[PDB]
Amino acid sequence: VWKEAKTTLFCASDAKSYEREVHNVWATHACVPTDPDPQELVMANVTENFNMWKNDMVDQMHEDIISLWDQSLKPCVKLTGGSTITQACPKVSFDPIPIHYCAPAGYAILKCNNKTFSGKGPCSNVSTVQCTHGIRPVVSTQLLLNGSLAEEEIVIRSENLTDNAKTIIVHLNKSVEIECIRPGNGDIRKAYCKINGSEWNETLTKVSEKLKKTIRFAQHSGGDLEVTTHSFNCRGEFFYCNTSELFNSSNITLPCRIKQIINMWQGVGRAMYAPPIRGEIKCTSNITGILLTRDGSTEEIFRPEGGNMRDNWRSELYKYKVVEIK
Repeated sequence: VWKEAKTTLFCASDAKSYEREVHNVWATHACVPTDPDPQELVMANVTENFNMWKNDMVDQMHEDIISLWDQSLKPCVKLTGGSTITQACPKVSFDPIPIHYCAPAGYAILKCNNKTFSGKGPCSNVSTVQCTHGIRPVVSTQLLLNGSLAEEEIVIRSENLTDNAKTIIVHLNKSVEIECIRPGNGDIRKAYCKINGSEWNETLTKVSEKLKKTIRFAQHSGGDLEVTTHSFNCRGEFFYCNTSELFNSSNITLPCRIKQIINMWQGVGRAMYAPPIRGEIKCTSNITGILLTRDGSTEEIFRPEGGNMRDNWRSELYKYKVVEIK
């Protein structure tokens, strides 16, 4: 007998007590080494009701990473509301690392073995673990990076498809590489997003299938820049790649443009960071997940959305839930 209770979690990662990475410095300040000998137990004939949207593990990690950025990525001017603060703004290395989240002394986590889990509901094959797997803190909009591929057919997940206002998260059964560069030699704020087109006319051809009326794709309706485009951080620079060519009626490239005036995803307010450093700034990370929205005719319209950042973690913590072992 058990019960779905909530408590204070803790992180576990292959942190390093020397490196100058933003993560590898904080992820060793309030985090622990990854437990070398894992222990999973395959529960037979066991079913449990998971949920990713009303989950707390999401809100746990979401808050822990906001703290990370509010004490690492220091903006030259942090502006929120009336009051204002302006401090130092140096450039540091920036590459996300595996952050296993583990359960404290007295509790446990359940890892749904069922690969085709709908994100919210019963799990046919349930197992249990002590900690999560290698989870890289990917902060972005429209697209998800460096994540984990879906083992089975393309999986869709929603909180309430009754409402078209609730975001939709997608996983994939094969990865597609993205390449956003910044030539190391005029105009600094300019970038190029490269994608193998042949591996794209497949990985979206397959998507609209599981999506099955008729399917139509378009660019974001209209919101803040960070949402209506692809916002992500590369070595410390906030890239913004125009996703217009992807959603039209090979070797697909995109006109990305580095900014400094970002609209903070943490809460409210904007921030200005120091201009990009000279040199080829090309971050290469895999594509694993997608965030969209539904428009509320014979067609159904789907627009990419960055909305709340909590979904970006909800795509990696969906098959987990906290329980107090009786």
